[PDB]
Amino acid sequence: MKRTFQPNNRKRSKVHGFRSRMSSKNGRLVLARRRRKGRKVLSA
Amino acid sequence: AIKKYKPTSNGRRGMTTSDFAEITTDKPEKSLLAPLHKKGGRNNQGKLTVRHQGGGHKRQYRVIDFKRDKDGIPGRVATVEYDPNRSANIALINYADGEKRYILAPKGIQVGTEIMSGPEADIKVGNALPLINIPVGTVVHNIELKPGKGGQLVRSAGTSAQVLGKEGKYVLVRLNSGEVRMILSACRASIGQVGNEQHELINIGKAGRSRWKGIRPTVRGSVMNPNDHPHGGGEGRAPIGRKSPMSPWGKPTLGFKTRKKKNKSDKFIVRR
Amino acid sequence: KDPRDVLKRPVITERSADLMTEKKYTFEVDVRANKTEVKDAVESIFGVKVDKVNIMNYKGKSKRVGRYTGMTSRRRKAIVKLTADSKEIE
RNA sequence: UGAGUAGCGAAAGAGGGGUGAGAAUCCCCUCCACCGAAUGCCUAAGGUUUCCUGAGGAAGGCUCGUCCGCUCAGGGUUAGUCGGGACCUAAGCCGAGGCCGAAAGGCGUAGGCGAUGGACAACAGGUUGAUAUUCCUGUACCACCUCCUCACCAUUUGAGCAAUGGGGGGACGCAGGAGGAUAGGGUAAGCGCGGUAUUGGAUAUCCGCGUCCAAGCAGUUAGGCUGGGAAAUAGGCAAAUCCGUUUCCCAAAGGCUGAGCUGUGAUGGCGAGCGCGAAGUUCCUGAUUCCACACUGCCAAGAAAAGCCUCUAGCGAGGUGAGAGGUGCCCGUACCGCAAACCGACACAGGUAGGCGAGGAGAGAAUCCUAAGGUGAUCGAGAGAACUCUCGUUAAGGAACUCGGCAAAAUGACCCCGUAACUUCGGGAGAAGGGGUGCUCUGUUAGGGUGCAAGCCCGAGAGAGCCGCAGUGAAUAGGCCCAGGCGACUGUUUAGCAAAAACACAGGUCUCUGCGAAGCCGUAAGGCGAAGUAUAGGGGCUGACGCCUGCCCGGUG
RNA sequence: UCUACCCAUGUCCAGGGUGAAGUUCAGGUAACACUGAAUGGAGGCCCGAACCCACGCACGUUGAAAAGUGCGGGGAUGAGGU
Repeated sequence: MKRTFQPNNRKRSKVHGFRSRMSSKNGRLVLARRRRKGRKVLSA
Repeated sequence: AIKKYKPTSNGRRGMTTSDFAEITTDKPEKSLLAPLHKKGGRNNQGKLTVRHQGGGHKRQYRVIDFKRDKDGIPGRVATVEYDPNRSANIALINYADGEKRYILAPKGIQVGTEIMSGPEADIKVGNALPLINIPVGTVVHNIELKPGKGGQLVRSAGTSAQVLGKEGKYVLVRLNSGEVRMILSACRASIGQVGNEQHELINIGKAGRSRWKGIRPTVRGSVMNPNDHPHGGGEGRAPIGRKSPMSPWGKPTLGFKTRKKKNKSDKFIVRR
Repeated sequence: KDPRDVLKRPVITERSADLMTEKKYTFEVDVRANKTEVKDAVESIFGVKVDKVNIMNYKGKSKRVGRYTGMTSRRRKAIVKLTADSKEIE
């Protein structure tokens, strides 16, 4: 009955962390549009 | 050289294995192992490009000299070892100068015999000569196309090639399956028959043994779905109503020749 | 850097009052300050000899007032065990 | 609106005291009950103060609540040795140069990142409300430094030092079985302490409780692992005393490693019990742990590297060794972690990686009841209807019901006896199916283990008796047979309607491919195939095994 | 981060049966076969816990639960589970 979300800080910051998003070009567009939107938590 | 297990379980009903009387020892020599991790049929980008593969018992590569470079030093062999890479069993031979090297063990080789490698070597089983010095009509193995590359052509267990004749820069040798070929005279082959002849007489009984070997199971195309294979679909068990049977990627797979008809190599094959 | 800034304020608890009896003292120090420059700072400015220094840091407690949900300051607390027959502190 | 209805989320409490404005729900006490290879004790992932103390009860609490995992105010996490860093590397990832590509970019060398792995020095007592190999106590250990100390060497026929270079090592699978040791267990003996009761009896082979101590240091050892020496040197990019290899001679020595055990550590601590503190031994049993992947066998043939040792190249005038004195950073450290703090929208009958995991009987972590220990689980009391659900019995009949013996009932343990057709000779087969099982005495049975014994443990059997309707007296541990399809079989699959005759399978057969194989991914560099070479790969079909596999090349390919 | 498959690296599987191949011994033969005892421990072996799966039935179906529980079941040293 293992549910759909097991928490893991390491995998979370590895696959959605700020360095991980900045490493790619497309991730940079994600950062830019989120910052234009003005989100408080801007990256995971 | 083959023993049959008496059927105790139901898995071992038809179940023969090769005993290792030819094999003389168990521990491999330390300095010549090489690390080797199974790729599992995955490309450099990770996609699966070869089906039915991956997931065997872990193995360690043993670097073996196909080149036969070192010339004139009298080499002795004191072992015969089983290599879990290719069907043939391979033998470590140690040189007079003090360096040890690994060689495919040929048929009828034994411990303690001598091995020569020069272009002046007498032709006895296990020796190495360039093809210009090989006399005609001699069974030979471990042949290569480009000189200095190292033997490529006849390496599997119990496999052989006999020299049909020299005529100049090129030598005619008949490979396995008989399709004779016309090759350089400066390449170095190794004399004899490869020394695990009975290897086809293995009878895998268990599917688990092939799983140990590292063979993923193979599904028929007729039991596929329509999209993922040209054969799949159709209720019941249907015969392949697609004229000639074709591969999973649309190429017909029953007897049409598949080699580049404009290649460079074809002017040497055509002796036949 | 300047030793007169590396330890911010002492802390006065029942635990602290217990430890001054047996000559260990409690201090809140700078976040970047580690085990050793607090030690060199304290004998440089106190004329005292200190044997062992223990360090531990507290993260801020979550604390609520009104409707805002702010975070108090991250703190680093230092324990200094003076040697025998060393001088006392105010 | 339903409607004051359904529900109030698996469970044994009850009684007396106390608080309070209010008490089934809070606290104290006495009994009872539940779990106990867990509902106990540690500790991951994760959560982030939920932890402790003192106040409060609007909301959260499926009721109440004086209460708390809620609110408020304070307080709490100490490390040279534990876990991770300044140590190494796998898978994978990034990637100067480069190689490809309309652009973004893709691939990738050197190199680097990357533990789930390898290496790597503290432990047993005490302590508070919260931390404890972190604080206190005593004994240690590891690395590095020198204002110092003693001993020795040579300061170029040089003492000493040693490499990002070679070489050894680290360095490895699976299964089984002795053996050796220790956890752990029994209280058997002995010892100590306390007691001898009121219900008939018991100063008596009577009752309850306790009957221990590391790491380090010095020896020793079950053992396992190892031949040793000399000479020479087409090799290990450079060197050789190192390693490798041949020749000559001795064969047990010697070396490596080693669970544990002896003393010491301990004139100390712990210790039943009223701050103090007795005895603190022997015997038996004894591993799922260690020696140790040690041996043996097996084949599917079982990581890298740095720590570490060695060799020269090289450095070299001051070092080596022992003391004495010093230095030793960062991050984590609370609490929960089979749960009301994690994941399931909830204080949810679910899931949640590892270590320990007792006794009685028992082969056992099964089963039932208990120990250490924890809990009574958050709505109640009170009638004992219909009906629903979970259970227990039912006379007589026994599958008539029913699509179908679905369900339910019955067998079940151990030891003897016996056991068919077929069979691929393995099987079938626990076939079927019988019989015995309790207690007492003969008996501290033959006999065996343990020890010199004394004693302790195990117990094949028989022979006399005694009871019950019933003796594996409860709990828990095959129903069976005869045929026939289908599929050889173990296996896998439609998470969340279908586990099957479906798929896989070993075997068979056809076909392609001579190695910059073919085939596949990608435009392409790159790959996989494969560090492989027709006894090997790829594809199609059929599916153990036995006997076979006929005719037609007109059409399509 | 579910799940399918794969890559590297760890870990788990209480207990009881069965008894292969070899090995030794006794005969056997000129020798070879062969025959009988002991030994030995192999199995995608058997029975059965933890663990995993999900075959049957009942309940549940504005559920304790957006797929479970209870009573039974299958695998349980391997093509194993994690």
